[PDB]
Amino acid sequence: LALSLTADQMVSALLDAEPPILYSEYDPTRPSEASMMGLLTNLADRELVHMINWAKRVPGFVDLTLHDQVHLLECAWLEILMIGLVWRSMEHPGKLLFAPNLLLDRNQGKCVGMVEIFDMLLATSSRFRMMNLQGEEFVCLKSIILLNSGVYTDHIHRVLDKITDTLIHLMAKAGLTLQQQHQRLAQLLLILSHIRHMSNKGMEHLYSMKCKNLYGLLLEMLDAHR
Amino acid sequence: LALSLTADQMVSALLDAEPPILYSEYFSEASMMGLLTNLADRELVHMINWAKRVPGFVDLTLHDQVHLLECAWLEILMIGLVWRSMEHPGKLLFAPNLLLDRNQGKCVEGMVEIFDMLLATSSRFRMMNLQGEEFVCLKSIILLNSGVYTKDHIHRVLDKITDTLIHLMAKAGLTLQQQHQRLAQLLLILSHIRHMSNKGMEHLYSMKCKNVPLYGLLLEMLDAHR
Amino acid sequence: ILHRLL
Amino acid sequence: KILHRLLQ
Repeated sequence: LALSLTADQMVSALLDAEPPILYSEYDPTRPSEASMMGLLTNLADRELVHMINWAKRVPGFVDLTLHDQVHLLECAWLEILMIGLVWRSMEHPGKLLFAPNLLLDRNQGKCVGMVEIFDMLLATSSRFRMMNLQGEEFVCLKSIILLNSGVYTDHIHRVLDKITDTLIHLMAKAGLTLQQQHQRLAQLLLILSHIRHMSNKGMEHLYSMKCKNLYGLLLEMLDAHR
Repeated sequence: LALSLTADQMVSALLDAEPPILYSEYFSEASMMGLLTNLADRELVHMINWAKRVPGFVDLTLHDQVHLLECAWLEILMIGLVWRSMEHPGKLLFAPNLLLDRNQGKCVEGMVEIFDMLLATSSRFRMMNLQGEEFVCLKSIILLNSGVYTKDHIHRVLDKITDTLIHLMAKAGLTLQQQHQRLAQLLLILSHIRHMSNKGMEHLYSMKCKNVPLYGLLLEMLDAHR
Repeated sequence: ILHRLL
Repeated sequence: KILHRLLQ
């Protein structure tokens, strides 16, 4: 099924899969660490629901057993929320756009030791901005994350191979020489190693936010990582 | 300087820079930990020397050198461990006189999960038929890439190594589609290696909190990841 | 829960 | 520091 898709068709299915951007309950009258984290965890919890329904529509995903689907999402969930975050923030140098009504710079991250995760996210957004990452490439990278993060932890590999073919096809179409397609391909996939690093750090930061007073799904996804 | 090299000379400079394989001293929890930390402390001294010989690395400033090595050191020990274990499926070859199986990993708590992930990586390298020439290219990529986001020169040198990898894959007959597919598979494994290094760093810091003693090079490198 | 929603 | 000295 997913294996018989062409590059354009893979791109159409992924762009059409994209989840909505959500609003936070940010009250800019209302001044806190508890409330700021409350606003972010409320948002992430609503985003987890749309992610689950987005994952279902990624070519190849529903061919997995329930168990495996559960597993890949347990590994990938914070990485996917993070690259989605970094992508919407691309055009706000110096800021993270948690939602259209919640744009924070790094000083507002002091409110919570979250400032170290903020800066990491800022520098990834900058990286994306330098490379002028495209919407089409972004949706490929996000699908590579879901599929790759928990794979080591076959059909999955065939599908990952197709998404690589699609990335290269986006880059030939964008006028890039053979040598440049492969370099861009490396740089894009090298960023995913940084994304995995920020997700391990953010997990540790989340765990210790709970272990010194979260929701259902979010707490569940957090506990998956022990 | 690095950038004037051909793909063939990049490979030879990297192969020749390789550290030697070290021997363990000739199992309870603390005796095992003692063997591995002593070994890891010695391998760190040769890694710093291998680093100086990686082309482009000597061109960096001293504090940038330090930053890269402090971000990357455990990923680099891990991928060398993984490479030596390739031909002993089932087992981890820490030194030629220290080949351990899965079951011996239980003599240390929290180690069994890290053991399993290392075994899965080596298993993955084994089934991709990873060659020594690709391996040296990946190891260099991890050194330049892991801390680069926390510069144009570093990116230029990574671009050089990617070209070297593709050049290796074209020499081996693979098609253009297989070349980019293979390049993708190799870099995505770096993201698992970053994940292992993060479970490994936490594990080491809590080992430090009990009491195997940690001194010298190894302690300093661990403290560098606050 | 994840199990459920999926 | 140690690291400084080995890098030179």
